[PDB]
Amino acid sequence: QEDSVIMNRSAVDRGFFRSVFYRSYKEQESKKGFDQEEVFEKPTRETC
Amino acid sequence: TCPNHPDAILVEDYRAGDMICPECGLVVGDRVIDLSTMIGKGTGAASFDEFGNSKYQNRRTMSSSDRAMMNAFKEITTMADRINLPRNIVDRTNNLFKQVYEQKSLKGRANDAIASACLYIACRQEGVPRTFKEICAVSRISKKEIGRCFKLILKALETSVDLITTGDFMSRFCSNLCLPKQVQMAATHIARKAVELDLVPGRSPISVAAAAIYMASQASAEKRTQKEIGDIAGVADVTIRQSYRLIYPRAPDLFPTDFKF
Amino acid sequence: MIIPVRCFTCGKIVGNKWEAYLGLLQAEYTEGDALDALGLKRYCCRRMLLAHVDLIEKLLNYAP
Ligand SMILES: [Zn+2]
Ligand SMILES: [Zn+2]
Repeated sequence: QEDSVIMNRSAVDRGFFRSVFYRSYKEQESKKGFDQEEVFEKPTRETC
Repeated sequence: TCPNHPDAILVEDYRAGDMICPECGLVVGDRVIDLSTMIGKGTGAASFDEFGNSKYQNRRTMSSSDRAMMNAFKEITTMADRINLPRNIVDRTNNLFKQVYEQKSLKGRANDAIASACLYIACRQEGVPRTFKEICAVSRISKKEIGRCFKLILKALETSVDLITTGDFMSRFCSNLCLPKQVQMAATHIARKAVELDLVPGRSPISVAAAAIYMASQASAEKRTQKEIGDIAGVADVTIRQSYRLIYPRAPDLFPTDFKF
Repeated sequence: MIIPVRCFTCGKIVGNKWEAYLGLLQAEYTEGDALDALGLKRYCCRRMLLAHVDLIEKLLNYAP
């Protein structure tokens, strides 16, 4: 009611309107500055 | 800073908004958190004087040293854009210039000389060195002054730079001469073999690099004249003939395994 | 992107019926007779085979 849709669960299980959502996250190593470099490394809790 | 727990680090919860203890869960601190101006042009005419001039304008004092650094950075950007350098080398050049300018030892030389010297240092330190003549082409400064300034920068700022090898210039020379990948590999192999086998005592790496270019050029369908080699390398045609006539014996040994002669 | 394994509505297998359907289009048959030669009686499976795009053939052109 009021502009809504009943959907077939079995159809959706069979691939009806199934889709994927790619998101991309971008990061660069901006070593500009005197000593403000950010090298790509696994950060352990000892340093950092 | 957790009570009842001396020497306890607090996990900062940027989602829950608290500072939380990994032994008992108390919270210290109720919540977590997280120079100049320009005077523009007047809109209304009520700010204009009888002679105009709007009576309100930017004084732009900003010290002398900051003005000098700004002009130097402008010169560095417009110099590095001419040979199309990536901005990492530009930022490294700015870093070296700021360290030199705050070192306070090179006031007696033109800022443009320190600028081009820092450009040469930054080009050296990224493993993609340019020749002195290439910097001199895009700079208003002679090779003598840039050499002396480079000598004073290395003496004063106390750093070490890697010695140039021939293989660094090979890709730029071949690509700017529009030569394919096989010519690149053959010329690089020729240059490195001529360096290691010792045919060229004390010869400049730029001369033997252009000699390896002439090697790879005068063996295939495409051929490059001495004048073009001197145009792209900056070494004189006499220096190319000197390197030619001194590298010409033992030619097949310098070549790689396959080249399609 | 590729032919579905099952019809969304009923559940009849239509994954194996794509290639042969294309063969029946290569054998100068009409699409209705090509569907009727496969046993796709209900119009849901006729919707499946008749209105499908083989975009995977487009994707295969690019290098892996
Ligand atoms: Zn605690
Ligand atoms: Zn069906």
